[PDB]
Amino acid sequence: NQFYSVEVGDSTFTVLKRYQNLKPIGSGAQGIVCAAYDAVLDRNVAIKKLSRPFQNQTHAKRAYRELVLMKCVNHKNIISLLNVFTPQKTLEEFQDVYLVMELMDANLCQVIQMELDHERMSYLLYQMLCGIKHLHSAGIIHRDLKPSNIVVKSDCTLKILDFGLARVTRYYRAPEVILGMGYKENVDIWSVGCIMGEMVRHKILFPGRDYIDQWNKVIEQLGTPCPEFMKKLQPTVRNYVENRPKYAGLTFPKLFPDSLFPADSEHNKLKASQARDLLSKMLVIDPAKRISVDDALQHPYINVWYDPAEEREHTIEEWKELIYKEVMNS
Ligand SMILES: Fc1cc(-c2cc[nH]/c(=N/c3ccc(-n4cnc(N5CCOCC5)n4)cc3)n2)cc(N2CCOCC2)c1
Repeated sequence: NQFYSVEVGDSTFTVLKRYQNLKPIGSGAQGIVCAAYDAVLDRNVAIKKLSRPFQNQTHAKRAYRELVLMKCVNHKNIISLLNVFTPQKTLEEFQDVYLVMELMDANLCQVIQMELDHERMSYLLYQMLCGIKHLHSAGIIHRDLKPSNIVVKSDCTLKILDFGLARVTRYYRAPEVILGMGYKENVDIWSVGCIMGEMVRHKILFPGRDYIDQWNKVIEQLGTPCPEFMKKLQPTVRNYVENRPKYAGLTFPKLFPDSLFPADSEHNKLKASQARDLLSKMLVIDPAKRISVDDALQHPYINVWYDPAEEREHTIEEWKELIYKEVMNS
């Protein structure tokens, strides 16, 4: 009797009666996420349904990670779980997991549409780098950060929704992932560069129409990479890059003109310089040349926010056991 059902999108959410007035908030790769109101806590929450997460390896490792690491990757800038629950009575009938989170006012897509403000942008970027620093400290390298999986409250507080990849749309993925040529921690830095440049441009930086067109749209802008970057590409992929035309790219001033930034001040003039110098350090193809999370936090555009104070594979059935026992703990 504790549960009721409601249509959400193309699906059915079955949730505890404390959650009321379910309104679609958006959708993603675990489908619809609903806003609701929590009567027992008297606030708004966001509810996401994992439909058969144990169904295959990739769904299962993702749900399982999300469920365990939410208990130890505590963060100021990482969203938190208020509640996890299934409407099913036993392991045998177990099907779906519902993840309940604090409700945030918008995603970054919505904030990118706004006019360029230097205090807002450096604040947001600071929080993002910090959230990511903490992801790394806990052994999590995300690899999939995009405006749609970062959310912000109305006072510009920011939280990363999820933990990303395991281990068409590649607009924000790093050159080292596209090419499947191995990665280190500064892979997340590239996604922060794409996001910051989009705040300046109000247009997707690398808006590819295919896996191939994505790579050109990146080389057309930043220029072709060096010989040392190349020699590290797995032999099939090495030929497609090396054998293309050489592209020269554009200077960061011509990638992000003066006309995109506020002005008629020396503050604004300094800030524009700082923004572009950070852009030029994040938006670098070769991961060996790309600024790290720590140096990005010390960057003069960002450091004004500093505050003295601060793998195994399993059976379907074993995954179901694992996930189910995690749901029965809190
Ligand atoms: F206006 C808004 C307020 C809030 C909001 C506020 C609080 N918590 C919250 N919880 C959320 C929201 C969304 C997601 N995911 C969305 N996509 C995925 N994927 C797809 C690919 O990668 C794997 C999982 N998770 C997860 C938790 N969402 C959320 C948005 N959208 C709604 C969802 O989409 C973009 C943000 C808009």
